[PDB]
Amino acid sequence: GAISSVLNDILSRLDPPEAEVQIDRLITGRLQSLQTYVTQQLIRAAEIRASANLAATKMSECVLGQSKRVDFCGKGYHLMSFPQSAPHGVVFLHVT
Amino acid sequence: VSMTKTSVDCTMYICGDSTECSNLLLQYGSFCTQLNRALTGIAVEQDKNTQEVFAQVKQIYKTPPIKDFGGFNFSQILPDPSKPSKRSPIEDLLFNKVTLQKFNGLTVLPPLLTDEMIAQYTSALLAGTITSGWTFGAGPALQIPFPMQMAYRFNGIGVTQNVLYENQKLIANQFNSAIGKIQDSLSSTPSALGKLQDVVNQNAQALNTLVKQLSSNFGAISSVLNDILSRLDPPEAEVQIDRLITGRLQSLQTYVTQQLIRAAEIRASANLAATKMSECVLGQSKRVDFCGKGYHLMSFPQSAPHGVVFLHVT
Amino acid sequence: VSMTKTSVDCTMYICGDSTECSNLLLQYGSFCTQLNRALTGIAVEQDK
Amino acid sequence: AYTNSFTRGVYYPDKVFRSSVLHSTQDLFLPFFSNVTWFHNPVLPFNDGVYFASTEKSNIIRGWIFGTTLDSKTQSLLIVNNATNVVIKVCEFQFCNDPFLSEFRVYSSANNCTFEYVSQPFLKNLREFVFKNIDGYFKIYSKHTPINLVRDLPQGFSALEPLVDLPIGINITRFQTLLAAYYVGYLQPRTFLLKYNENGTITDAVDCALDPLSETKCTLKSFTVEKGIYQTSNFRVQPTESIVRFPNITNLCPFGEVFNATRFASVYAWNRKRISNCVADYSVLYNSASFSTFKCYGVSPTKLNDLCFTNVYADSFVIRGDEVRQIAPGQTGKIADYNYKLPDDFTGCVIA
Amino acid sequence: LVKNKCVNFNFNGLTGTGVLTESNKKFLPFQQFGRDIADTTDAVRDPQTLEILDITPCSFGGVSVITPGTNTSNQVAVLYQDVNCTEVTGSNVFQTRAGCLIGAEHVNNSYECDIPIGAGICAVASQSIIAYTMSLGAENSVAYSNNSIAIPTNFTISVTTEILP
Amino acid sequence: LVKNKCVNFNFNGLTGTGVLTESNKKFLPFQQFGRDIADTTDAVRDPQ
Amino acid sequence: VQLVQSGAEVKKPGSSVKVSCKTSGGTFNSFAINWVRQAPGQGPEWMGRVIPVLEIANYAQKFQGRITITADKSTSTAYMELSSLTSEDTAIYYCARHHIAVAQPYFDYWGQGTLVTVS
Amino acid sequence: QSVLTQPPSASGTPGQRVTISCSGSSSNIGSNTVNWYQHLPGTAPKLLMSSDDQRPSGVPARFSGSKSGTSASLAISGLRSEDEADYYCASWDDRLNGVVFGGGTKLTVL
Ligand SMILES: *[C@@H]1O[C@H](CO[C@@H]2O[C@@H](C)[C@@H](O)[C@@H](O)[C@@H]2O)[C@@H](O[C@@H]2O[C@H](CO)[C@@H](O[C@@H]3O[C@H](CO)[C@@H](O)[C@H](O)[C@@H]3O)[C@H](O)[C@H]2NC(C)=O)[C@H](O)[C@H]1NC(C)=O
Ligand SMILES: *[C@@H]1O[C@H](CO)[C@@H](O[C@@H]2O[C@H](CO)[C@@H](O)[C@H](O)[C@H]2NC(C)=O)[C@H](O)[C@H]1NC(C)=O
Ligand SMILES: *[C@@H]1O[C@H](CO)[C@@H](O[C@@H]2O[C@H](CO)[C@@H](O)[C@H](O)[C@H]2NC(C)=O)[C@H](O)[C@H]1NC(C)=O
Ligand SMILES: *[C@@H]1O[C@H](CO)[C@@H](O[C@@H]2O[C@H](CO)[C@@H](O)[C@H](O)[C@H]2NC(C)=O)[C@H](O)[C@H]1NC(C)=O
Ligand SMILES: *[C@@H]1O[C@H](CO)[C@@H](O[C@@H]2O[C@H](CO)[C@@H](O)[C@H](O)[C@H]2NC(C)=O)[C@H](O)[C@H]1NC(C)=O
Ligand SMILES: *[C@@H]1O[C@H](CO)[C@@H](O)[C@H](O)[C@H]1NC(C)=O
Ligand SMILES: *[C@@H]1O[C@H](CO)[C@@H](O)[C@H](O)[C@H]1NC(C)=O
Ligand SMILES: *[C@@H]1O[C@H](CO)[C@@H](O)[C@H](O)[C@H]1NC(C)=O
Ligand SMILES: *[C@@H]1O[C@H](CO)[C@@H](O)[C@H](O)[C@H]1NC(C)=O
Ligand SMILES: *[C@@H]1O[C@H](CO)[C@@H](O)[C@H](O)[C@H]1NC(C)=O
Repeated sequence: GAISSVLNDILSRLDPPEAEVQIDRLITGRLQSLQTYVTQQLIRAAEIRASANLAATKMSECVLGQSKRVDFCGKGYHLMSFPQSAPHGVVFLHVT
Repeated sequence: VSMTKTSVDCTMYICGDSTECSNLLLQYGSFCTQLNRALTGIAVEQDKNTQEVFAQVKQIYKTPPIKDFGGFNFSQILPDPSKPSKRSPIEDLLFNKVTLQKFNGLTVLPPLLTDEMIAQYTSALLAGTITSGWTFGAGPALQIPFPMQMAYRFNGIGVTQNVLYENQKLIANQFNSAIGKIQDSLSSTPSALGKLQDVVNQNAQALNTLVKQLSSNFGAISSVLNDILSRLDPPEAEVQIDRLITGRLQSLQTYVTQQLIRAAEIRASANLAATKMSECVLGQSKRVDFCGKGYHLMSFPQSAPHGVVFLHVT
Repeated sequence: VSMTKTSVDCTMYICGDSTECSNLLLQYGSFCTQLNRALTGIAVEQDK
Repeated sequence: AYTNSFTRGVYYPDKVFRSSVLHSTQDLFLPFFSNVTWFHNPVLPFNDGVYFASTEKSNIIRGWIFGTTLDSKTQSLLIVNNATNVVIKVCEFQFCNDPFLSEFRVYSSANNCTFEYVSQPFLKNLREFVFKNIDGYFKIYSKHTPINLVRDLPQGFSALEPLVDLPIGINITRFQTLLAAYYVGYLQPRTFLLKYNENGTITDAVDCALDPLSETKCTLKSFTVEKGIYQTSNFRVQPTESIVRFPNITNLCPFGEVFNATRFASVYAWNRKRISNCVADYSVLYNSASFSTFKCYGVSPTKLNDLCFTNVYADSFVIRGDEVRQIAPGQTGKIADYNYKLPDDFTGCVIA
Repeated sequence: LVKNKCVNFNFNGLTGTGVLTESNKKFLPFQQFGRDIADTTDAVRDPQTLEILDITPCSFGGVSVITPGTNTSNQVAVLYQDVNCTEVTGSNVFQTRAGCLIGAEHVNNSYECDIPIGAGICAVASQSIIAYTMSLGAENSVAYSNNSIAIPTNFTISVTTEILP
Repeated sequence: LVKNKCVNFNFNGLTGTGVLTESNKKFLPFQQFGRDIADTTDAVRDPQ
Repeated sequence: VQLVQSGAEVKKPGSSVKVSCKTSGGTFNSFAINWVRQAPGQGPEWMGRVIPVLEIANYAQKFQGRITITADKSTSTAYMELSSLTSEDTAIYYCARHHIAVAQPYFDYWGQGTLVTVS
Repeated sequence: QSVLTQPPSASGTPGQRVTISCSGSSSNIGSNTVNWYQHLPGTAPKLLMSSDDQRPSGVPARFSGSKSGTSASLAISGLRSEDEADYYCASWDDRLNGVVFGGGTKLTVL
């Protein structure tokens, strides 16, 4: 709603008593946009954390031992697994 | 397991069928598109939950026509061919105990899997467990007599199989009596299904508040958009219009945020249901109190509106 | 396992003991009732 | 006579350099496979923009005329051309009925003229022009290309560069050509997907909304679309007819009996007459020049003729000297505090 | 006044758009108009003739495009979500509970689901786009008896991959 | 004009702060400034 | 979809030959049809195209009034006939389709081709 | 004669990369895009490369194209036996008001 998005161009043409009203609209608009970005990041971080906890449980109960609980370490009767790294993740090779 | 797939169009909601307001809305950038992504995201995720929990069998199994199961009575959980819909008596009772307009920009999408298909998947799982034990989970279905199957499940909890054969008649009578009691309890004790009724109530309350917010003024001379636009000249109306746009946009943003958190709790429950199904229905769990109190023997799944019901035998 | 069960009254916080402000607050509808409901919900599950 | 307008008529929308990117933009472009009127001249509408084009072998076409009435009653563009000095003079020239300027014509008896600018000259050679008027700027885009033994639009794609951005700021409503074939087309608001290669010189374009397959292509910004379901637009039914319903009543309100009263009341004891069950025609009071000021609060003065009210009261009194301005909502002073006080949410107008 | 069509009406300054139809709501002599839970008109009383006209918003909805893929054909089907076929490529029209589907031919025999549409219906084969009820998998039965057991005589070793962020 | 230091410049009404260096981007004769992805000025053409 | 052409033809110089290229149902309207040949020991050459929904045709400048391309909507078949056949006209003829909402032509799917021999 | 000139023959070794070129004039290549087609005798050709920097849907990540000035080139990585075919470059011509095709090259894998 401001006359221009560039803060220096409006401040350079309007007098202080009226420029404060126009600037207040830009301050309020940009601050509300920043709050939305932060909120969505807090929810998205919680999803990755739940996934990371599951990965730690599989590694301990599949790579280091042998799991008797069905379908936790792939289809079939579990024998062994091999971890491999990948960008931002881990890949498991399950032998059944 | 799931909740209703709602979707709201920000533009029709905020600036209903008025071009004059829409031109001002375009000055707010991407607000009308980051919200459409979030609501679309939840609707798609609801179908993944149902598919992972029920679609665990590659083939449709069928029970034999002769119910020679050694004296065991399963007539209360198998489908009744005489009904217009192949549901069992207990699950039919659940659909008769839980009870569940045209707006502007508010629509409700239907689920991908109809109730008929969900009922058909549970029949396949129950018929499989009776005729082949756990072998159909690992690979091909290998038939085994049902009394011999039950002898192995006793062996799994440290009781030698010789206990079963001499007491086979006593065990069968106790199982049939225990099953008969279950229907009377669900038909007579209310609140038993409160865990499923609560999800429906919470979603209905959120939509009622969102619609009611359209009657608020937020400081403008009038709550109805057409009467302010119809009396004031464009050069003066922009201030009165700006108040309504800001107030309605803030209300919609609150609704979307509450749904993202609420969707996460149901997802955790759906993941637990899939874990229980794999380690309780398809196999036998040694995990204490994971599949009910007592030493677990075997389980039966049953469908319900927006959920699943497990009968644990201990 | 748990955290402190706090609760905030939306009307006393925003407007306090002043009737003049309350009449303006009524123009925003249910914003307070929606906040009191949310805080009650969390406080109850902490005991479960 | 008609011919089919080929893939011609694409121009650079913004003077901004871009590289290796597919950019989707909305502006007034000439629709593909449109007709365009062929002439072998009469006055044609200008509407929102013209894709003027002509082919020739010599310099027979020498100018253009733009305006509204072309009778010195409004300002009119007279962009005209000659062998080496193109002259633009937007002034209220009085033009003849059929201008055909070895001597001079139609631009005779120019009372006064307000603008002159000089540029380098414009005109087997095909000459394309685009004329658009945006927020007070007459923009001309053009490109010259070697045509061959073809008797129509030469097929293929070529983008048009900008040439002038003259700040004239007039309407322009109608157009006419001067002295013999032309391709007049009209622009419409359509969205195009524009492909910039790497130095920025548009290499391809896809016209969206042409067909269902083309809409999916623009939405994904790709020339190949993978298997699936895509959401591309929103259907909305438009209304078919308007219905106006009003109460059955022909009585006229006695506005003459309030404004022309023999004696008005004092401000300390003002009169309040109630007017009801009548038709109030306010257009005479609005147009009447006898009022010194006419400030309306609450409603705009020109739509008050359509709206309806349950009752109206006319409070008439005389005030002399200063403070006359104090009759307004939320005002302070001796008059507003002790004589006549208006409510905070008063909806109406004060005339004096 | 014209009935049963989406019109932009003006009743003594009250404006809006909708279909005007007959109603059976018995207004009492003292009330003139009723309003919804939202600040908008649900029904109204006509002037001059004193009658009750119902206002129902005219139909609208999203448009989705069904396409098979650049490896097969340029024929496509368009789905109009939550709208009836009794209002507007124009080949065949099939009414479903997901909306009105235009361009796909209905084939009675079922197959495995490929492109999901919704409400149990999925949808290139036999030179045309087809729509059908999805199959849940191959039907088979196990030879159950009270004195027969099957024992496997051989085995195979398989490898699977699980990816987690 | 001062090169290789962050300076507060004004080119024909386009304002900003940054370090000015030479570039090898061949602009077409009619274009004056180029912008990268997400609306940000990356280069500008000097007058004179 | 697919494009199906007529069988091989054997003709005498001085005669006329007509070759058709039958397509699917939706391949008309918003689609053009192009004709391409390939002489033995030579590169491919373009001839012309027709837009069925507009019934407007274009021809190569080298074929001065010798080629005419027509199409009908009722049967959904396009036709090519060439006059004054000579020895150097022996080649393999293709029919290929174009999408109409693209400025610069790019052939997507090609037919199997037909062989015309002259002697 | 074909307006666009291409080398009649080209060869490459298995496992390595090979470059093919297509040269024209300012009237066709310098003002318009190029397209690359793969042809096998007895079968219909296919679209490998469209709008001279844009890859189609089907072909896998390996074939890459580039255009510079009046010359264009195609790069093949991970060369394998089935790549044996003919390759053609084509582009619109403004002067002839029609499409012009290249002469074609035989690629041979040793
Ligand atoms: C974008 O522009 C660059 C810059 O080149 C300059 O601008 C162009 C618009 C043309 O007018 C060019 O003539 C002009 O120099 C182009 O890069 C340049 O391409 C040319 C043409 O290939 C290169 O010149 C050639 O170089 C070879 C090898 O030395 C010589 O054998 C030739 O005789 C010829 O001189 C030139 O080196 C190159 N500039 C570099 C690499 O810095 C670019 O091609 C153009 N983009 C296009 C056309 O898509
Ligand atoms: C009050 O009196 C004035 C003056 O007589 C009336 O206005 C005149 O109306 C006649 C008839 O339309 C015109 O011919 C005159 O030119 C008008 N004169 C002026 C000065 O307005 C007016 O109609 C009367 N009634 C009101 C003002 O309500
Ligand atoms: C169990 O299955 C395996 C694999 O299916 C059989 O091994 C194959 O035996 C045949 C006959 O000697 C060989 O030609 C194959 O090469 C073997 N497969 C492999 C992977 O080596 C095995 O014979 C089967 N067991 C029995 C008892 O027949
Ligand atoms: C801007 O004006 C200056 C001063 O008139 C021009 O300066 C000349 O630049 C040329 C460049 O080739 C030099 O050869 C001359 O010696 C300079 N001085 C004079 C007096 O001509 C400058 O060229 C102008 N810039 C532009 C872009 O026109
Ligand atoms: C277009 O090119 C080929 C030609 O059909 C497609 O190949 C098929 O792709 C599907 C989906 O991946 C596979 O299930 C088939 O097995 C493939 N068939 C063959 C013969 O390769 C290709 O998929 C298409 N392009 C893309 C990007 O999918
Ligand atoms: C199982 O119990 C039901 C209960 O009524 C009975 O009708 C049925 O005959 C029983 N089945 C067998 C095989 O005894
Ligand atoms: C020209 O327009 C008319 C009607 O506007 C219609 O026939 C078609 O759009 C065009 N005609 C031709 C022959 O292209
Ligand atoms: C073009 O018109 C201008 C304006 O009068 C004139 O000065 C000039 O001589 C003309 N040029 C020619 C070549 O006639
Ligand atoms: C000429 O003078 C008139 C005064 O009658 C004025 O209105 C006009 O703006 C002036 N300029 C032109 C170009 O007519
Ligand atoms: C308008 O005129 C009709 C005459 O048929 C009359 O019945 C009706 O009551 C009138 N409307 C009024 C008085 O509001």
